[PDB]
Amino acid sequence: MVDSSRRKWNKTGHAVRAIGRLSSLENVYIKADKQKNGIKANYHIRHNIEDGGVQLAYHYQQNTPIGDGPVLLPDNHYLSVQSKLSKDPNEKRDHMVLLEFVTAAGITLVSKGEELFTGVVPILVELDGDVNGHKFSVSGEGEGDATYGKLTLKFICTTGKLPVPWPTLVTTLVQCFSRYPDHMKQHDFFKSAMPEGYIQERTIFFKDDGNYKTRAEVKFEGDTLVNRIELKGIDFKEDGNILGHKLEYNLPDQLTEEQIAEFKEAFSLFDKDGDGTITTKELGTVMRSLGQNPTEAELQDMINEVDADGDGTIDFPEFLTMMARKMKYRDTEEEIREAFGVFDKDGNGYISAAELRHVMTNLGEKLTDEEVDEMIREADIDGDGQVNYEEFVQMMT
Ligand SMILES: [Ca+2]
Ligand SMILES: [Ca+2]
Ligand SMILES: [Ca+2]
Ligand SMILES: [Ca+2]
Ligand code: NA
Repeated sequence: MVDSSRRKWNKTGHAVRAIGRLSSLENVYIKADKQKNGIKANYHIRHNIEDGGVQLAYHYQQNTPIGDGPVLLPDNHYLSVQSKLSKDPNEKRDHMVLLEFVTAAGITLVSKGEELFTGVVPILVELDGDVNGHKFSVSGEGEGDATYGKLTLKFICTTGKLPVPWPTLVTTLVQCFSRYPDHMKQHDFFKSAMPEGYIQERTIFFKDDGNYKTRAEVKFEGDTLVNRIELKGIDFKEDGNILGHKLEYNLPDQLTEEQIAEFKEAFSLFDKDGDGTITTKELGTVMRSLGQNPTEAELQDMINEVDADGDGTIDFPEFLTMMARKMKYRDTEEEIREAFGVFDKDGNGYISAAELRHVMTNLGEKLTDEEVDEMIREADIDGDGQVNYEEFVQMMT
């Protein structure tokens, strides 16, 4: 009864959420910058806020070769990055342990500098920072293995306490370790600039707060890949998320079997032929039943956003990965309102039973005019017989 309702809901909410993810740009987007003989990159990072929503950090980036040698200017593509932050239980100093996995994708189905990345390469990181006049240094060390896009670093704040959250420095503190697939080796700018290296420059805008400006030199010093950085931060709020340390350090590396099974149920609403992959046709069917009407091109681009193997379809594991990440890094209010907007057909700020029934039956759920009410009940905080925004928020967690 309650069970069925709760279950029928998760499936819908998850499907809507999947469309939200597929309509978003969460990767690192790289483009050639012929005028500078380099590349540009653009992306955003989500920083979960302790007991709250999410902090956005909008990154603009340029990389320029230090040397005169030829480099590879890529076609447009992306890097997909997975990071984990941890603490060294024996470390007394303010520190961060970082693991990253970085892979290039985005282009559907080898430079001299790449030979320097065939095995495990030692890394040294040095940063000097100044944020609102609060100065600091970080040293880090570790190793990278481009064969797997793997890197592991440990950083120490050598000046005492870091005056900003460690997660805000992850992107600043070696994309040369990215795994490029065989068909995309001609688009690896980073390794092509080695050993002489490149300059990596960023402006990072933390929404509703200040911005970082960074300049780094990434180059070999003997056998070690070194990342030397300068960071300047201005316009930060003294009691904002950054200077006020209001950001979460790490997420459970967890995700229960029950959450995974919920993802699988949602997957199966898109994979209508049961073949274990989602096609543009399947994707378009679901979107249209939700009242959208994307073109073929939009459908291919939505799939391409999460298509790890470049086959043109969202395979079962690609979808699982995408959902896991959508649940770990929180949504903006604008994104939750878009999702709400799918159900709220008249746009009055209230999901009626008639609206919900419309959405469900459109998605091809066989539900009773009683199961429909049963669903509203579960979500209805204030007992008005409808679902408002704050109530939707709850229904989506
Ligand atoms: Ca299928
Ligand atoms: Ca695929
Ligand atoms: Ca409405
Ligand atoms: Ca209500
Ligand atoms: Na603001």
